Amino acid sequence: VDSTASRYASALADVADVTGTLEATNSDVEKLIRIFSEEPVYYFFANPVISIDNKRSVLDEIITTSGLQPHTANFINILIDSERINLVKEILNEFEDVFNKITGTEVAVVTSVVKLENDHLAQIAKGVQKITGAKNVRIKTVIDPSLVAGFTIRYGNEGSKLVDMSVKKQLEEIAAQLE
Amino acid sequence: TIRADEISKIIRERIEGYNREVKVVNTGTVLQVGDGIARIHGLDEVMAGELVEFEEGTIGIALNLESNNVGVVLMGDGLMIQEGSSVKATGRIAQIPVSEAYLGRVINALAKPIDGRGEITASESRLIESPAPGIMSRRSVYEPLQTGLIAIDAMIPVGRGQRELIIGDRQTGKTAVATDTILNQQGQNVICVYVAIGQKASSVAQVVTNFQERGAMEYTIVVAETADSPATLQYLAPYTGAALAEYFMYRERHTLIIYDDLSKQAQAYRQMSLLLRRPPGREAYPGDVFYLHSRLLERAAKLSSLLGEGSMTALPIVETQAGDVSAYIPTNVISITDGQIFLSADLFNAGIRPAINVGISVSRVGSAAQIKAMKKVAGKLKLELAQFAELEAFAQFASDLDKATQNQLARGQRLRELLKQPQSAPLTVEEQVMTIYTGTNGYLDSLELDQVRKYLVELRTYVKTNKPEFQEIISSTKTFTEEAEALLKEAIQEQMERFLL
Amino acid sequence: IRADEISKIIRERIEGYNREVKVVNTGTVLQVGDGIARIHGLDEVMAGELVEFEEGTIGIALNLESNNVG
Amino acid sequence: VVLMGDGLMIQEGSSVKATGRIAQIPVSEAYLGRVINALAKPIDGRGEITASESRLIESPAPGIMSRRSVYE
Amino acid sequence: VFYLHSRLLERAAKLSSLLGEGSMTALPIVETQAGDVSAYIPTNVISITDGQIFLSADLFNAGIRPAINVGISVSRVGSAAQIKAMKKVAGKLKLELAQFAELEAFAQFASDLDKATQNQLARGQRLRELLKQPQSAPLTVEEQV
Amino acid sequence: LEVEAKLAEGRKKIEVELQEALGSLEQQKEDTIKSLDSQISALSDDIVKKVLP
Amino acid sequence: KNLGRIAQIIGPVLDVAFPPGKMPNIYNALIVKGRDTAGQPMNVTCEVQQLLGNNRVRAVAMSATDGLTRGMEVIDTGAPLSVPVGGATLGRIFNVLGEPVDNLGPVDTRTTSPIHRSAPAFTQLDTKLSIFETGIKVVDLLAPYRRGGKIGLFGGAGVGKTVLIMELINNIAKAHGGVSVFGGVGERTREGNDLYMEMKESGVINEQNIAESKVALVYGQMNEPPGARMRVGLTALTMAEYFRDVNEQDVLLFIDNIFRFVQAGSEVSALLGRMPSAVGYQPTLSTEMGSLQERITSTKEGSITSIQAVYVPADDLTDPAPATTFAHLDATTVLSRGLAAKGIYPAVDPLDSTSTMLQPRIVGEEHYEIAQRVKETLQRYKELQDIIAILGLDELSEEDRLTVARARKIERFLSQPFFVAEVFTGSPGKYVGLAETIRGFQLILSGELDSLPEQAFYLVGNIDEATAKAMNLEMESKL
Amino acid sequence: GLTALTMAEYFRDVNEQDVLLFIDNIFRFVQAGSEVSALLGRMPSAVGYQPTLSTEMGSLQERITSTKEGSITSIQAVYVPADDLTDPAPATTFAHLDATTVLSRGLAAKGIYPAVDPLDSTSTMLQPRIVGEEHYEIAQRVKETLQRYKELQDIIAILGLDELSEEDRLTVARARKIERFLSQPFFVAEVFTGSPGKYVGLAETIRGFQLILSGELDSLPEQAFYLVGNIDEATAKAMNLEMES
Amino acid sequence: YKNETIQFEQQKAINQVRQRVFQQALQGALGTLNSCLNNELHLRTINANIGMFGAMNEI
Ligand SMILES: Nc1ncnc2c1ncn2[C@@H]1O[C@H](COP(=O)(O)OP(=O)(O)OP(=O)(O)O)[C@@H](O)[C@H]1O
Ligand SMILES: [Mg+2]
Repeated sequence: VDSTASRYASALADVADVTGTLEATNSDVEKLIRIFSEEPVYYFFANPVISIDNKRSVLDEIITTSGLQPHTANFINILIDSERINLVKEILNEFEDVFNKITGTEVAVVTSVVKLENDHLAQIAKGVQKITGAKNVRIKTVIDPSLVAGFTIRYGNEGSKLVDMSVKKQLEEIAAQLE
Repeated sequence: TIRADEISKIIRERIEGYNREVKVVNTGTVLQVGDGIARIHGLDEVMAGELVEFEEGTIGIALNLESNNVGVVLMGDGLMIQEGSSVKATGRIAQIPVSEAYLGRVINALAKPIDGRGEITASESRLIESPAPGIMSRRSVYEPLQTGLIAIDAMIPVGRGQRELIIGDRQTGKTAVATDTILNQQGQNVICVYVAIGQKASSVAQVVTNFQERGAMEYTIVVAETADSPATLQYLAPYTGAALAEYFMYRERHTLIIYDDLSKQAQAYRQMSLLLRRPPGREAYPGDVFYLHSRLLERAAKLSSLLGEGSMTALPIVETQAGDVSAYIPTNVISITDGQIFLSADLFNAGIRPAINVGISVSRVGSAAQIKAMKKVAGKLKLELAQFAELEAFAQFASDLDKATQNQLARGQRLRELLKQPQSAPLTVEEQVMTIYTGTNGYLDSLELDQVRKYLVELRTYVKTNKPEFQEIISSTKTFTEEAEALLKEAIQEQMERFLL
Repeated sequence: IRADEISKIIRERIEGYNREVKVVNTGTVLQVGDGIARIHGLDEVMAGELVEFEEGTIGIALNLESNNVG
Repeated sequence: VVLMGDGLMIQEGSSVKATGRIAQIPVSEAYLGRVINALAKPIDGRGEITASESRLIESPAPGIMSRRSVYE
Repeated sequence: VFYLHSRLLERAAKLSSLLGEGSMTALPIVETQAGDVSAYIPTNVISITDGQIFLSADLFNAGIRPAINVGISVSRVGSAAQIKAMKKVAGKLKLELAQFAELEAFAQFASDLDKATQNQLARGQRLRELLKQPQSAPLTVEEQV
Repeated sequence: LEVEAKLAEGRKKIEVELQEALGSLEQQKEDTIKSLDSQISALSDDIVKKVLP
Repeated sequence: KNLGRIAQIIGPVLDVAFPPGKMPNIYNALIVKGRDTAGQPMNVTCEVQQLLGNNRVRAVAMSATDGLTRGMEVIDTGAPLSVPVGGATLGRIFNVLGEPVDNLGPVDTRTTSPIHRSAPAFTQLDTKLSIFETGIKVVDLLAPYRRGGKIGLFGGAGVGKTVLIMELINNIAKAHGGVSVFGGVGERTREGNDLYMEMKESGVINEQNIAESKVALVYGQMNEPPGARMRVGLTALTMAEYFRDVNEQDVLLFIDNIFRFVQAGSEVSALLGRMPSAVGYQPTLSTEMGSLQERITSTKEGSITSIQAVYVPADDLTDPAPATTFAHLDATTVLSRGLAAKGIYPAVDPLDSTSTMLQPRIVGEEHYEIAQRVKETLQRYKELQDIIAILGLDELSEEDRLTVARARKIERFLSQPFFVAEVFTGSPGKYVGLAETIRGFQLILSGELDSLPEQAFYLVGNIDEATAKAMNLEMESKL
Repeated sequence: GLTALTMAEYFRDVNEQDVLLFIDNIFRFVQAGSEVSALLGRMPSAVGYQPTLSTEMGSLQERITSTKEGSITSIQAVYVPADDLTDPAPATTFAHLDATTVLSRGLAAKGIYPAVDPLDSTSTMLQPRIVGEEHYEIAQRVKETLQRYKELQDIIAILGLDELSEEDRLTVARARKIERFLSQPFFVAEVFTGSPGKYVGLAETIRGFQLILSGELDSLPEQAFYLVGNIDEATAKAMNLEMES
Repeated sequence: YKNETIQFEQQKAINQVRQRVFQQALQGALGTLNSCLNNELHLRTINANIGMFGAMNEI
C-alpha cells in the first residue's frame, strides 16, 4: 500500500533505521498510540480551528512528560506543520507494519478456543518462518469460541494468507456430499 | 425414483475417500462494496484476473491489484456482501467449467444452470478471456452455414467461421433471424450457442421454449442474462458464451454463437465503467468499447487443419436507433464483423418479413461460402434484384410500362415473394436452390402475388413426395446438375398442372 | 495521495525540523512523465524561469505550487 | 453556509452563532402595496410593516385530500 | 432543480371547503432560449405546470399582440375554468380557429377556392383580429363574451 | 382434424400418464425418506469416524 | 437493532455512520428519529444507496431533510421498505412508504412485503402468449394487449385518458376476477385529486363500503424529494405483485407516467454524484428500468399487466429515456386528439396504435385478417379525405364510394359506450367480447350491412346492437 | 505501428532503398494510445482522447519522411468514427499527410466503388508544375463540374430535375456521367462482384475525362460509364445497352 | 418427454435424500465433537492440522 498515512510512517522508520534506534523509536511510537487514543487529546491536535502556535506549546509539554525520542518528537512536529495531523492514527498504525518489514519479523496470528502452550507455537512460529521466508516470526494469539478444537494461523504481507483446520473440515464435508 | 434406501450408502460415500488437504489459501477483508465493484484489503498473492470468492458465494474477478488493496469486479449483485467479511483467493484465473453436459441446458453468466434441472458436470475449464487464434492458426472460410432463410443463404451468404452482423432497429425480426439459423442446424454437427444479454426474461423464456418444442435444444446452450440482472453479469455473459463455444471449436466441432444484442453489452460496460468514474468518450461510451467487442468477436475463427478445422460462426445482433448506422456502437461492430445483415424497419412494417434489406447487406466471404448449386442458381437471383431496385425506381414516373420494363418489374415482385418466409420454418438447401430457380426463370410470372407463397409450398411438398431424386443430387453432388435441373422441371410441370385445378 | 511526500522529503524534513532553511537554490526531481517534471525545492524560482536539469534540458517553471514546481 | 449578503466583512476565525430558527418571514394584511425584498423587509422606503404572524418559507404544500377540483 | 421548482409550484392550488376554498394561482414565467422548449429548465417547469401559454416573437413582430401562439399553448384544466357563458362562445371560436390553422397554406391561394373554404379563411382572419389587444387594456368578461 | 384431435387426446393421455407417474414417484420418495432410518442414524455416525483424525 | 448517527446532510442525500460490526446492506430502509418545528418527534425514512466504506452508508431521504441534524439517531430497520399489501390496500391512496395519505386512518394490515425483490425466476415464468381481453373494440381488434406484457399510452389530457384508464380498471374486475393498482409516479397533486374523485364518481373506488373497491392507488407527488419518486414505481409494483402471488389474480398495474420514474432516478443518481451517462441520464438507466419491468410478468399463478403512460422528450423516440422504455413495451396505444374532436370515445388512434401481439401465429388467422383489413380500409379513407373534398363522393369510383362508406361505419363501430361514463352521458356501457368484436367487423367489411345508416354504429357495443339501433332509427324516422 | 515503422526506416537508412509502408489502421494506433492514457491517469483532452494526441501522432508520423539516403512512401488507412472528420483522431492526422483520400459513405450506398468523395479528397501534387498543364486543367474542370452539381442538389432534392435551367441541366447530366466514370472495378474486388478489375493508366484516365467534359459522349447513357476501366470500355459498354432490346 | 420428467425427478429426489441425510450425520458429528476430548482429542486434531499445514508448505 502507498497512501499518505503509509508514506509518512515509512519515513519515520527509515530515519530510525539509519540511526539504530529502531527498538528505541518503536517504543516511543507505541507510547504515542496510547496518547492519541483519547477522543479529547486527538481532537485538540486534529481540528483546524485551534491555533497552531498553541498546539506546539502543548505538544512540547506532552513530549517532555512522555520522554519521546529526538526524531519522534520532530516527526510529530513535522506532521503538525504540514497539516497531516488529521491522519495521525492511520500513520501510527502503518508504522508497525513497516517496522516488521525492516527487521524481517513477521506477525502471525493464531486462533483457538483453548489457550495453547509455547511448544505448539514454537513449531508454528518456526513453521510460518520457513513458509514465510522470514528472518524472525512474532506470534499473535486470540481466543475464539466459535471454531471447534483446531485453529487458523494468518500471515503474509497483510493478514491475507490463512491456513486453518477446525470448523473448515465440517464445512468441507458439507460441500463434499452435495457434489 | 427410489432415493431413500440408498442414501445410507450414498451419504457414507460422500464421507468416504475424502482427502481434506490443507494448503495455504489467500484471503482478504472487504473494505467497501459499491457500484458493482468491491475493494478488498489483503490478498497479497492474487493474480490479475483471478477469481476471488466472497463469503456469500458471490464470485468476483480481481482486476485492480493496487498497492494496498485489490479492486474486484463483483460478478453479481453485491447486495449481501457485507463490509468486513472475508474473501478467498481461489487460484483459478477467470474460468468457466465447460463440458459436453452443457448442451441443452439454459445457463447463467457464471455458467450455473438457471433452468432448474440440477447440476452440470464438467471435467475441464476454459478461461473466460483467452487469446484469439493467431494469424497462422486460421484458414479461409469455405464451408456454408445455411441459415434456412432464403435472402441470407442466396445473397448475403454466411460461411462457417465468419462473423456476420445482424443489425437493425428494435422489433425488426433480428431475434427471429438469429433463432431461425439455430433451428436450421439440426442435421449438421454444429453446436449453436445463444447468448441473451440484457433481454426480457419473458422473451428469453419463449426462445428457450421454442427450441425445446422444435427439438433444437439437443445442440444448443442458452447463456441467458436478462434485463434485471446486474451490469457486471451482462458485461461478462458473452465471454462466457464464447468460452463454451470454443470448447467445441478446438475439439473439431463447428459452432455458432449468437450474441443478442451486443448493444446491451456495450451499455452494461458503459454502466460499469461510468460507475467506476472512468473518463467517458463519445456517446459516454468509454475508450475500451471497441476493445470490448473486438476481444469477443476475434475469437470466432475458422481454424486451420493443423488445429482440426474447428470454427465459430458469430452472429452478433446490434440495435440501431432510427436506422442510424453511423452510431458509435454499430460503427464499431461493422468495422469488426466481416459483413452485416440489415433488417430495415420500413420493410418490416410493410409485411415483408424477413425484413432483409438486400441492397444494404454485405457478406465479405460471399460466395466461397455457397455450395455449387447455390452459386449457379443464385447468380441469376442476385442480378434480378439489382434490376428491380432500379425498375421500381421511376416506375410511376414513366408510368406506361412497356413490356421490357413491365415484365422485368412483374418478375421482380414475384422475386420478392420468394424471399418472404414464415418465422421459424427454415428451408433445406435443396428447397432454397429449387425455390430460387423457379422464380428466376419466370415460372411464377403467371401466378397472382397472393398465390406465389401458397404455390411454392405445394411444389416443395410435391418434390419431397414424388421426386426424391432431386434431393439426392443436390445433397451429394452439391452442384446444380443438368439431370437435376430437368428432374425439377417435370415436377414443376406436373405440380403446375395440379395447382390449376 | 499528493506529490512532494516521497519519504526522502519527509525524512529530510524531520531531520531539519528544528531549523530555518531556504532551498531556493536547487530543486530535486520528484516525478517525470511525458514532457513534464514535478520539481521539489526551488523556492527562489520565478514563474516562467528557465530551470536546467542535470542531463541538460531546459524546462520552464509554470506551476509554482506550494509543495512542488510544475 | 450560503450568505444572505456579501461576505466581505467576515474575517477568518470569527465565530458564527446558529440562531435556532429556520427562515421565517413576518406576514400580515399590511403588506398590500409594499415592495419588499426576499426577507420581507420593505425596500420602497416607506417604513416598517405591522406584522404579528410568522410564516415559514419552506412550508409543505396542501395534500391530496385537502384540495378541490378547479372550477372558478 | 426539478425538486426545487416542484416544491414551490406544488404549494399553490385550490383548497377544499373544509379549509375555506382559498386558492392560489401561480403564473410562473420561464424564458426559453432561442425557442428551445426542450432545455433543462423549461422541460422541468412544463411538466410541473398544468397549462402553458407559448409566446412567440415571430407572431409578435407579425402584429398579433399579445403573441400567444394558441396552437401550442395548452391548458389542462380547460373548460372547467371558463364560466358557463364563456364556454358556449369559446367553443365555436376554438373550432373556427382550428380550421384557420389548417388553412394558412391556402391563404395565398384564396381566390382559387370555393365559398365554404373561402369563407373559413375570411372568417378566420377576422377571428384573429379579435384576439389582438393593446398593452394593459384588459377586457372584462362581458367584453370578451 | 380427426387425426389431429385424436393426437391431442393422446397428448392428454400422455400427460395423465406422466402426471400420475410423478405423483407415484413422490409417494415412493416419501416412503424412502421414512424408510432406511438406520442409514440416517448410522449414516450420521458415518462421517464422525472419518471426519477427524 | 442497529443505531447510527447522521454524519452529514447534503440536500436530500444523507450519510449515516454505523458502528463497525452492525451495518446495513444496500436498499435497506433507515428511519431517522428527527424532530419537528414545534419540537415533537417526526421521523424521516431513507434508503441506503451506497456503502461508502469506513462503516458509512449514503442514504437518500424519502421525505424532506429540512431540520435533520448531524448526529441524530438513525434506526436501521434491517429490510427494504415494507409496504402494506392485501385486501386492505384497495381504495386507499398510499405514500411511497405505505402510509395512507387519503385521510381514512391506518391500513389495518398485518401483511407487508419489501419492495426490492428479485424478478420471478426463469423456471417460474409462463410462456403461453395470451391476449389480454380488455373489452374495448379498438384495443381488442387493432392493438391487442399481452396478458403479462407492457402497454404504452401516448396520450395527453382532454383525450379521455383517465376514462380509458378507469374502463380498464373496471373491466378487469368484472370480466376477470382481478384488481388493478394505479401508481402515480411524480403525479401533480391537482391531477391526483381529480383522478381520485373521478374514481369515486365512477364507482371504481367504493367510498361507502371500501375494500370492495377495485384499485389500490399509490401516489408519489412532484413535491416529494427525488428519492421518493423513484420508489413509487416499486411500491405500486409490490402491491400489485401481492395480488399475483397470493390472491392469484390478473392484475393491471398502471404507472403514470413511466417517464417520470426514469427522470427521478436520474436526479437521485446526480444527487449521489454519479457521472452522468449519454444525454445526461443515469449510468444505471438500463438496469433500473429493467429492475422494474421484469417484475411485471406472468407467472404460473397469475399475471400483472402494466399499462404505463409514456412521455417522449423533445418528440424524440431515440432519446435514451424513450428508447430504454420502448424495448420493454409490447403494445402501444395512441390516444388521438383528432378523434376526441370528432367525438369518438375512446379516442384510441387505430392507425398509430401498434402491437407486437397482432401476429397471425399469436392471435389466430381470422383475427389477423380482419384487423389488417380494417387498418387498410381505415387507411384508404384517410388518404381519400383530401380527394373527396375535391371530387365529392359521387365522383369517386364505385369501389371508393364503398371503402369510404365502410370506413365511416368502421370508425363509428370502434367508438363504444363505457361503464364509467354512465354518470356523465347516461347511456349504459357495454363490455364487448373479443369474438363479438371480430364478428362485428366481418359484417361491415363483407358488405352485408351496407344498407344501415352510419348513426346506428355509433356508441353501440355489440354488432347486433348496431342493427337493433338501426331498426329503431328506421321506426322512429317513419313515425 | 512503431515496430513496423522501425523496420521500414531501417531499410531506407541501411539498405538505402525505397520503401512502401502500408498501415491499417492508424486510427487504431491513436485509439490504443487513448485507452492506455485513461489507465495512466492523464486527464482526457477532448472526447476521451489522450492529452498528448498531437505529440503521439506526430512522433509516429515524423519518422516516416523520405531522406536523401532513401524514401518511405506510406499509404495509411485512417478510420473516421461515426463518419465524423471533425473527430480529434481524424482531424489531427490531416496535417501530416501529403494527400488525403476521403472515402464517402453516400457513394458506397449508391454503390460507386471506390467510394472516394472527389471533392473532399485533396492532394499536394495537384499543381501544374508537378502534373503538367494538361492533367491540371482537366482535374480542375472535373472538380468545377462536380462542385457545381453539389450546389444544385439542394434544389433538385425538392423540385427535381425539371426546374433546372439548360446550363444547369447540362452540367448535371455531365456531372452524373463524370461521377460514374470515376467508379472502377478492382482486381481485389473480383471475389465480390465477379467482374474483372481494370488497371487504368494515368494517360487513359486523362483522355477519358476530357471526352466527357467535351461532350463528344453526351449521347451515351449514364450506365455505360458505370464500372468500366477506360473510356473505350464505356463506349463498348454503351453499345451493348443500346443494342440489347 | 414426460418420461424424461420422471428421469429428472428420480434424480432430484435422490439428491435431496442424500443431502438431508448427510446434513443429519453432520449434526450428529458436531454434537459428538462438542463432547469429544477437549484438550486430549482437540489437541490431537490441532497437532494433526498443524502437521498437514507443514506438509502443504513443504510441497
Ligand atoms: N419471418 C417472420 N415471419 C413472421 N413473423 C416474424 C418473423 N420474424 C419475426 N417475426 C415476429 O415479429 C415480431 C418481432 O420479431 P423479433 O422479436 O424477432 O424482432 P427483434 O428484432 O428481435 O425485436 P426485439 O428488439 O424486440 O427483440 C415477433 O413477434 C416475431 O415473432
Ligand atoms: Mg429479441
